[PDB]
This record gives sequence, C-alpha cells and structure tokens, in this order.
Amino acid sequence: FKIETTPESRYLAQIGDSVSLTCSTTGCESPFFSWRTQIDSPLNGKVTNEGTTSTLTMNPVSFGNEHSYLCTATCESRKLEKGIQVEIYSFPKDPEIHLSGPLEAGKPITVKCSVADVYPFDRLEIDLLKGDHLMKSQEFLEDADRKSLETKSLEVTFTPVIEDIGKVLVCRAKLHIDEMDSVPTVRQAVKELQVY
Repeated sequence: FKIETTPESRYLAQIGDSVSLTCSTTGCESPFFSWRTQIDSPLNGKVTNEGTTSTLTMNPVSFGNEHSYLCTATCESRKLEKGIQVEIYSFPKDPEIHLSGPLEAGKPITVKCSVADVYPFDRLEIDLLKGDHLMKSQEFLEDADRKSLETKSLEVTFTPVIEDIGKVLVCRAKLHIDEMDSVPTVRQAVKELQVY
C-alpha cells in the first residue's frame, strides 16, 4: 500500500493558469481521498475522485492556491499522507523603456525601465544595458507586505554622446524562481539610440 502524486513534491504555477494535482494509490481496492492545506483554509480548487485517483484542480490559479496541499488516502484502517508544495508567480509582460525626452548628445536624459504585474517582486532583477555595458541593476529586497501584482521600475540618468549612436538600450528583467522548464525567467525590451 503506497501513495503517489504528480507532480512529485512541488509545482510552479503561473497565476491565471489551470493546474491539476493528482494523487494515486496502489494496493487498495476502494480508497477514500481527502485534500487540505497545511494551515487549513479553503482549497480554492475542485476535487474529482475517480477510482484510485483523486484530482485537485485549481482554475484559475491565484494567491489562494499558494499553499502546500496535502493528499490523504484512507484504505479501511490505514492512512497515508503526501504533500505537494504549490508556488505561484506572475511575469505576464515584457518591460517598457521610457525616455524622458529626445536624445541629444551632451544633454543628460532619464531612462526608466518598468515591468508590470510581477510576483514575487523580491525575486525580480532589472538590468539596464547600453550595448553590452551594464549601466544599472535594480533589486527589490525580500519584504513585500501582501500578495499583489506590482509594477516596479528602474531609473537611471546619463548623458548621451555621439558614440552612443547606433547602440541599443536593452532592459532585461529576470525573475529568480525555480523555473518549470519552458517557463520564462527572462524577458527583455530593446531600444535603438538615435542621438542628435
């Protein structure tokens, strides 16, 4: 008598997706499945017991699904428990580069790169590069307040020069999470410098 789950022990889900957590048993004819969170709050998911397989489906995924779900299988007098830690994240769109004005050699200008609806932002890194030279890297220290989609930004000032003409301003946003293979961790925007 044993219990299995898929994923094995952790699932990285992007907010807005439909995710299914399955729980199976072997060695039991008619098991009784039961799900719950560590702290005991609404599952915010739909359970579907079929034979020896129970499926918890969260759709759409939200901040309410950010828990460690515990599947419990009872077979007559014996119980088995196995959890699956669900982590969520929001990284829907590319960054935006905003120039405070027109590019004029000798005249300082302010660049501002921003990324919208991001979670968790304490794992976000924004890099602004002129060509392949790093002008500035911005972090947002580990301390949110609550679960909310935010729009954070990087701001830097610099004086363009005749040599910057033709070079590209590249803003790279990196979300340092435990990636789900094909799941994006880096998004970027480019802007060609047209100095006058």
